[PDB]
Amino acid sequence: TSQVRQNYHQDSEAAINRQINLELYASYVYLSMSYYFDRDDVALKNFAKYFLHQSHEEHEHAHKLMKLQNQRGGRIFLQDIKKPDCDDWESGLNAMECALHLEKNVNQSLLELHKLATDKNDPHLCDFIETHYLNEQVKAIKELGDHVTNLRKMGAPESGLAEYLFDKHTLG
Amino acid sequence: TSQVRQNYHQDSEAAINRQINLELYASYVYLSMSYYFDRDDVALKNFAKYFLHQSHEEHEHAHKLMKLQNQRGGRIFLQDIKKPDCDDWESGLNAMECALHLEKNVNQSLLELHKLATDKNDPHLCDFIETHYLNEQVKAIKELGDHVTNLRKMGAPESGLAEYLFDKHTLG
Amino acid sequence: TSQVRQNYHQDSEAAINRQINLELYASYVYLSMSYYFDRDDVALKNFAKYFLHQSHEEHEHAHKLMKLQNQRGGRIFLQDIKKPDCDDWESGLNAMECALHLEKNVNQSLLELHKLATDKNDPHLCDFIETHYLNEQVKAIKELGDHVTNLRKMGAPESGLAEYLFDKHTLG
Amino acid sequence: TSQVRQNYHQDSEAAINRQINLELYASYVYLSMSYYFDRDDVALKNFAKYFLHQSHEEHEHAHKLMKLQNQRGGRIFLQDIKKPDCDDWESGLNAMECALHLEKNVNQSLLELHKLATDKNDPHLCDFIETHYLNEQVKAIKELGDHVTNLRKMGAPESGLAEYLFDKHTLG
Amino acid sequence: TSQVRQNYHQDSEAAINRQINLELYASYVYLSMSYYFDRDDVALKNFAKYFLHQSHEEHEHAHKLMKLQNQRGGRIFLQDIKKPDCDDWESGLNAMECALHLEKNVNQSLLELHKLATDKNDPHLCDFIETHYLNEQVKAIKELGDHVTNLRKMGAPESGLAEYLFDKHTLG
Amino acid sequence: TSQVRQNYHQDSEAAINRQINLELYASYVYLSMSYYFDRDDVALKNFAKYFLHQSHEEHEHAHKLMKLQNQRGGRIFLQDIKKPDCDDWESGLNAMECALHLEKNVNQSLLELHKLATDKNDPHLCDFIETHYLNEQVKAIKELGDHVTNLRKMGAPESGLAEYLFDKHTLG
Ligand SMILES: [Fe+3]
Ligand SMILES: [Fe+3]
Ligand SMILES: [Fe+3]
Ligand SMILES: [Fe+3]
Ligand SMILES: [Fe+3]
Ligand SMILES: [Fe+3]
Ligand SMILES: [Fe+3]
Ligand SMILES: [Fe+3]
Ligand SMILES: [Fe+3]
Ligand SMILES: [Fe+3]
Ligand SMILES: [Fe+3]
Ligand SMILES: [Fe+3]
Repeated sequence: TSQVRQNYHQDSEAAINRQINLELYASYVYLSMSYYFDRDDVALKNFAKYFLHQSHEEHEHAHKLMKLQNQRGGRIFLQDIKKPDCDDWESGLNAMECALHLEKNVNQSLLELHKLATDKNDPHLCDFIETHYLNEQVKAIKELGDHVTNLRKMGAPESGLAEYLFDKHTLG
Repeated sequence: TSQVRQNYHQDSEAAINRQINLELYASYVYLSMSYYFDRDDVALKNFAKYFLHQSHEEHEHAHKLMKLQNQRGGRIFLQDIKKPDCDDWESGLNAMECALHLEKNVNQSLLELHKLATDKNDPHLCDFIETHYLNEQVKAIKELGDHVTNLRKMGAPESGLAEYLFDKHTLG
Repeated sequence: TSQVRQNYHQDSEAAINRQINLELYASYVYLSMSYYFDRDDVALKNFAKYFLHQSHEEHEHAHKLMKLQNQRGGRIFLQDIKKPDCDDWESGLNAMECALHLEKNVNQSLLELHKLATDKNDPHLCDFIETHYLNEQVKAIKELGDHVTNLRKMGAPESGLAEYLFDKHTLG
Repeated sequence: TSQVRQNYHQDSEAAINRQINLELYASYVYLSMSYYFDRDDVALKNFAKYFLHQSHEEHEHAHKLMKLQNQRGGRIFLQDIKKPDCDDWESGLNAMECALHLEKNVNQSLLELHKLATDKNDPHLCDFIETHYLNEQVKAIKELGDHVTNLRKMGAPESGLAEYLFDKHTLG
Repeated sequence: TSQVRQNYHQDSEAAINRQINLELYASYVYLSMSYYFDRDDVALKNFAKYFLHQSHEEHEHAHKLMKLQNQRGGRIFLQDIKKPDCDDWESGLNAMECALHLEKNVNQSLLELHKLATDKNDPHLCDFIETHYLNEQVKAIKELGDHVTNLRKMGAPESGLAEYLFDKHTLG
Repeated sequence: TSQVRQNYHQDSEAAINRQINLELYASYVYLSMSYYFDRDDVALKNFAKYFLHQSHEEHEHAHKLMKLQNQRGGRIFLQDIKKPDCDDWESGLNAMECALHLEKNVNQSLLELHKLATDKNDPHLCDFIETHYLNEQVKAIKELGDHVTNLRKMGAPESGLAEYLFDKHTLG
């Protein structure tokens, strides 16, 4: 056992590894979206920039989880990062909706992780989750919901002008 | 009687208290509007910012009236601040129209207050109203009328693109 | 249901609305106190400044709660803001004691809110309360207790010199 | 009872006093270590500096706990600060291992304190512990584990060159 | 077909997609190494920093390849990013040797890509590879060879002092 | 024997260890006083600040004595730091009188130490005491005497206004 390990349950360690994989997968999905909007037949540059920034943030989250795993004496076990569900995201609105769904899935995973940590009486893990992930997820979900609402009201995806103007004014 | 009270009629004091309550109520209505536009299913951030600023200004007006009440030797009697008429303001255009109606109501109350002060031969109160409230109300009414006209001409509330672009370009 | 709503119980939403009303009421009470000390027959300017700052802070707390309600997909339902219990607060010491009682009531409401959020397994709400409200309430209660102790030891409210010197040296 | 006391159990107060004594004892142990490495027959100046800084930090932790005790209306009851277990710490590696053991003991005490606060439904105390002590303890334990690992791999304590170079390069 | 596609063979597009996957896999391997050296029982911080920087650079290479794919009218097809071959890299020297092997594999893949582009008479692709990847790979291979040589000469991996001093002086 | 030891008698070493314990005890007493005045039912913040500064200075004195012990080749032997005589110091005036008594006790111990060093013909120890401790003690005793005189003349401890004004004007 690790010399620094204290009040760190094996189930918590396994759940942390699963969360690391999930964050990496989310980063990969965002990368796919970003370079979808970089295509010459899509050409929505600020959508691409937004999703690239999201990918970078997801990577940062994964990094922080790995650092936590090392801090508590757990051992990182990396797994395959599955490819995203789609290659063609079909519109800015569809990409935003998919991102909202992904963020809610990540939030649900984090909530299950917090429940596990509470059941295992690991207050440090609970505080780590609350401080670094829960509010970030809530803010991200709210922002994506706002984006989806605005895109729908402007007339997307049928109205290409709507997505162009949202690209310029909101994401620009 | 207050040692500083001079040429301050009881009717003027009561009307000032009523005006204080009205200004607080207007601030509360603007707060309700602002956080209506902060909703994820509305998501018009500059509308929310505009109405929050209006709420802040109404609060300042109430504060100034209370300071006047103390200056003249009157006694402040606070009353319940009634909740706004609506929880859902249904659109940017509807909110702007409601704000215009509210500002005209406040202006009418201020005009009645000025008439009372003139009838009571209280030139300090008349000058206070004219200097601090009447022109501010006229400017606010003109601005809200301009906003309503522009929103109607752009196609609001049916055209969501109209409200989005007004949010960005005029209120932004 | 709101597209952003996740792990947000209806009971939590209702309790948040009640807390919003309570914070607004506390701001209104502090406003009443502040302008009581602005009276010509009281004339304790730093007491007025202190209570005005407290009113502003309570308003900020209410605003933050409304923002949280929107973030989680809940719906804000505003209610009447009841007028404060007293128009005449009768002394600096009495006002400080009333403020201490009010802050302890708000703290108890926040503790009940935290208990509800814990029972509903809403870690984001629990963390929000702990991060933004609990320590602020503890600090405010401690500060008001210190003020009350100092005023009592100096001889307030019978000794007007005590309240004058406390106004100058502590609140100044 | 204290006028500011609210939702503060007597058991929590007693546990806080015990934790204050433990933090003071840890500071005293670190002081002993630091001045052990200041000896002419040991002469590892950066080891002494490191342990002096640790003693200072432990003192800060004790101070923060006493401030918390006063904030919540509890009463501080100081006890004797027992002398450290050893006068001669025998090596840099042995001192680091003893510091790791001490930090893990302090962490276990803090975890028991958090469990008690959770059982007593004192969310402010739980948040205080999580925000100010748990992550600091985890980081300290990880750092001491890293130091112990590096010292062991370099050949300490038999290799004096190892401790000299660790003194210069890591602690310097 | 893409409106911007010109002199871009399908085989080149497929090879570019394979290279993108390879660069992502290399970044993932470097990430695994970096957090291996962050472990409390390894504790070689500059090794971790070095491999984290390498992971970041590999990610940048992948990004540049995806940008090229979009520029030429090709379509990005992402695949699973396989997990690294090892979880425990067993030493700084072993990690450096594995990194050298990985970089030589990437270089061989790039050379095959250049051969394919030359066979397909795609001078833009050839120039892209030469300008952005070939010299970077040569420099990386030379640097890793230097690191391996120095670690072997210092006595690694048996001599822990060797790896500590290399961590401090070369990677620091 | 230590390689640096020269003209350092064992009795001097023992007396230095006793003085180290006494300085630590004085720091602990001052800490107790400081946090007594931080209580919500005492609330004399500048008294608390003054006694905290005194505790810090006593700690510095202890540190300097330990450094001297190491410089001369003596060996530091730490003992238990006894808890202060009182938990409740009952007033600012009583705390000041107790501090005066404590400082005079420390001064008497230092004078006995100087007498011992003179009897042992250790001029370095005598000069150390004279340069670093004797004048500091005289100044501290004079300052505490001035504080006690002023508090008594102002009407403390019966007059709470006296202690409040002394807190503000002298200790502020
Ligand atoms: Fe990325
Ligand atoms: Fe994430
Ligand atoms: Fe407002
Ligand atoms: Fe107004
Ligand atoms: Fe206010
Ligand atoms: Fe509040
Ligand atoms: Fe210290
Ligand atoms: Fe500590
Ligand atoms: Fe990376
Ligand atoms: Fe590469
Ligand atoms: Fe101290
Ligand atoms: Fe001293």
